[PDB]
Amino acid sequence: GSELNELAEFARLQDQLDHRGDH
Amino acid sequence: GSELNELAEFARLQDQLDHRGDH
Amino acid sequence: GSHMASSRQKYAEEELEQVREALRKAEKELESHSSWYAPEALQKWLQLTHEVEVQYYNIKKQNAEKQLLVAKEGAEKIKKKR
Amino acid sequence: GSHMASSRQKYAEEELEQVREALRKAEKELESHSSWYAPEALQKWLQLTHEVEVQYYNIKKQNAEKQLLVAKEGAEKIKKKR
Repeated sequence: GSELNELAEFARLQDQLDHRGDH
Repeated sequence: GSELNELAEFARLQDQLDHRGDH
Repeated sequence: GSHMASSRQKYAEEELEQVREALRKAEKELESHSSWYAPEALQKWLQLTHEVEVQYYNIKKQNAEKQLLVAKEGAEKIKKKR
Repeated sequence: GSHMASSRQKYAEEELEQVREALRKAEKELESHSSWYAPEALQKWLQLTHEVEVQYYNIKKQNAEKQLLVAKEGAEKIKKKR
């Protein structure tokens, strides 16, 4: 997984972990 | 020099090395 | 929760996919077309493409790292789920 | 040679820089907005962003390597310069 890929996954998971919305 | 960076420089140099135009 | 909301920023899909094809098409035809004119145009073209390429890249890198830290803190303070 | 030419594909600069700001703005507001709705929209958004991201990425990777080989051959056959 490339730099963008990995951080996509990491940041997306993290963002939703806080800002999931319908959590 | 990231993947896109390095290949930018490499491919650009190469492309112009062939397709320089006003060579 | 609202599964369908009034997402007005969803335009991004249009923008990104179109620019993917538009700009990559421009790149390829430009590198093909360059043989017709002076390489300064290619230098500028490649400079601009790469400039912006590294820009969006960097922007989201910076944002992503911030997000990682912010959202980590937030998540561990609210509840960190999976 | 022609330094100034009727490059009509030069729109790419408008496209890429606008999408840089537009799409990264969309991304950031989206990841900020996601808390208002269901995370499926974020999933879709991130899927689309990343899909296209890896798409343009891959396209130019493919093209670039082709270009490397093609232009190498060409340059060594015509006259490689610096």
